[PDB]
Amino acid sequence: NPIHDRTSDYHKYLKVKQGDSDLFKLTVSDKRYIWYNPDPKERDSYECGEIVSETSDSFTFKTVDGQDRQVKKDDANQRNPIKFDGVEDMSELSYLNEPAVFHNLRVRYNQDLIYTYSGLFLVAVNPFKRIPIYTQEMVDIFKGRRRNEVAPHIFAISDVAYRSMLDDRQNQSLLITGESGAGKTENTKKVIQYLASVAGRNQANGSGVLEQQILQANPILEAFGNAKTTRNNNSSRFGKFIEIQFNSAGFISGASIQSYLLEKSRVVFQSETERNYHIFYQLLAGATAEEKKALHLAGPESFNYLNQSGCVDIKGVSDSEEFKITRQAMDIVGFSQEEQMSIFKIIAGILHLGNIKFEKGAGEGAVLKDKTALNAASTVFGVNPSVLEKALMEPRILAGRDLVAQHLNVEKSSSSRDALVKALYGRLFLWLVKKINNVLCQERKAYFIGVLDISGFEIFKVNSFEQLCINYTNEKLQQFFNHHMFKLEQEEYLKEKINWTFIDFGLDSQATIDLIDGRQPPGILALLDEQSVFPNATDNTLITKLHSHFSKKNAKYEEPRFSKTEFGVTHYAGQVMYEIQDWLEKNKDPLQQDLELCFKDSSDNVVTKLFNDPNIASRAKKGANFITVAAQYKEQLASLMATLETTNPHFVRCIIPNNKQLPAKLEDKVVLDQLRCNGVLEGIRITRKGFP
Ligand SMILES: [Mg+2]
Repeated sequence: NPIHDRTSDYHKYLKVKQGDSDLFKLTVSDKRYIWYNPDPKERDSYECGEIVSETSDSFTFKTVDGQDRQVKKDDANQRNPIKFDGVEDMSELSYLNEPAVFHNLRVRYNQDLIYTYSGLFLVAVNPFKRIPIYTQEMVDIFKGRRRNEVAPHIFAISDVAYRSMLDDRQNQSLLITGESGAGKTENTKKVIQYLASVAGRNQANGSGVLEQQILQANPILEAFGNAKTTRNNNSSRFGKFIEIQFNSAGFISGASIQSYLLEKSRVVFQSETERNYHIFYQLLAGATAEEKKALHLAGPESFNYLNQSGCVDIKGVSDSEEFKITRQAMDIVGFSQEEQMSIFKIIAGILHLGNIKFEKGAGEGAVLKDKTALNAASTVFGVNPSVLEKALMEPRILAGRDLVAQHLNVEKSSSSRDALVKALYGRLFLWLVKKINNVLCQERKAYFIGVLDISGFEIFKVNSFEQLCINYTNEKLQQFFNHHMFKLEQEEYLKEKINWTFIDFGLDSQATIDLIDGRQPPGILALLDEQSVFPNATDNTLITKLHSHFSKKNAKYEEPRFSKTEFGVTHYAGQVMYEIQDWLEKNKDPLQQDLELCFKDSSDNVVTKLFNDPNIASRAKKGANFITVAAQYKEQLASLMATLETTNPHFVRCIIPNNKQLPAKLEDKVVLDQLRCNGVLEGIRITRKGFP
């Protein structure tokens, strides 16, 4: 049993190192310690001090320099017996408090133990380096093993959900929380590898045909769905709910991917030092000189969609290599060779579209002096350049019932070009996901385990509509933790009359949630939608309206005095200032119909499907108008949350060590902020003072 063999890799990489004769002596000491703040200003910077004396209501302890300090016993953060240092489940700690909890995660983290239980759920501190704890060898250890029987691991909570699914015959869900960069996607890939292995077929041929395809779907979506942001070199710029499906027997019958809220503005814009989607750099770097020639490609610095941020490389990543990986994954999944080259036709097409330079004509209307990029794009898309040209600068609209040809100025033409690009990319992504799902959908399930991997809470210097939707989602996920851990739990206790005193854990994001998606009174998304369908609305009337409804009326809202285009939302993870520029158009998400009539005619079999498939090209109507991005998203989310509620949820709290993407650098302020807003200690408390 490698578990019991102190020389195994299991003990080496997943267990706390044996202490020595000098640590034993410290461990049996009778002295008592307290966590304190040398600088009261810096409440998260702690030092250890020895308790030197005590009165009935206080402790007197010695600081590190040597000074003596008094504190009330009620405000004292006592240090646990150091035999607790490194303990695998912090519900076992005698003193549950912020420095004690952080300290324990520190001790474990200092020896590359990134997993720690926190009562009913798992905590995972991002190591920002590789640790050899996800081999098939490690997988096999956790099989069938009970949580208390093995060390904290993501494999272990995965196992627990599996058994619970088989024993209770109830669908399960793995909810992995975290801010951007914390580790949600890595752990997500782990849950699936472990479910695929312990539950994959095992005698010939299928066994990990399906299983392997399930596996190969992620690298597909990461190349198209992930990019470098200032907070994570592999940021997930779309959310996903993965259904891993099983039969009554417990074998994998299939899997389903639901995608959410792809950041299509990334394709046309990138803040400084960020990148566009990985796929763009992979192609330009991984294509043969031949395809390079067929797709009229050249270096990233030659494309407008790629040469603005000042970054085209990710340290330690080789795009040309990831290109090979994406391709092999598409082959496994089943992307025909014709389909694959259409896909990069779209990718190269998008790049040429971005190179189009609109100029002012004699009139205020725009002209296209150089048709080079126009013709190149037309060429790879399989569309008529002059139709596309007219569609871009002179689109036709209805004025009443009349048919009026417009002539957009430079600005408008560029925005329209950008709209095309974003529709192409987003429809493509939706198509890739559709195609994957056919492949993994080949049998009615009896049960499933759902893994939720969303875009995590983020803050940039500039926060737009995309970030509101991201942070609102993160706020609902946190509320789902609150609900289940504290609310649903005590509701039983009071229900089953065990006597029982209700406790308020002070965790509730409802006011923030309501401020955003409230219907009556109307919240931010609702006012947005209103303005969005108001013929005379501007970004300026929108913010004014927001201020009018919430400023000095909603406790979670702030009208800043330093700007007239931003508003602050107080989220669980902190206050975020949002810039109102472009929200109306972002919400409306418009595309000129002449553009679509121009692509519906393409000769490419992939492109044609992006503009004729009702499931990709059609838009629901909210009466006289098309549904908005906001109304649509709010609807897709509510459905996900309703589905979650019909599962047994397992929470993994992912935690970022610092804001630098660095290993071996656990910063207390950063970590403690997360522990607080995540509700980790409260989580341990409910578990301890309760009846699970
Ligand atoms: Mg991610």
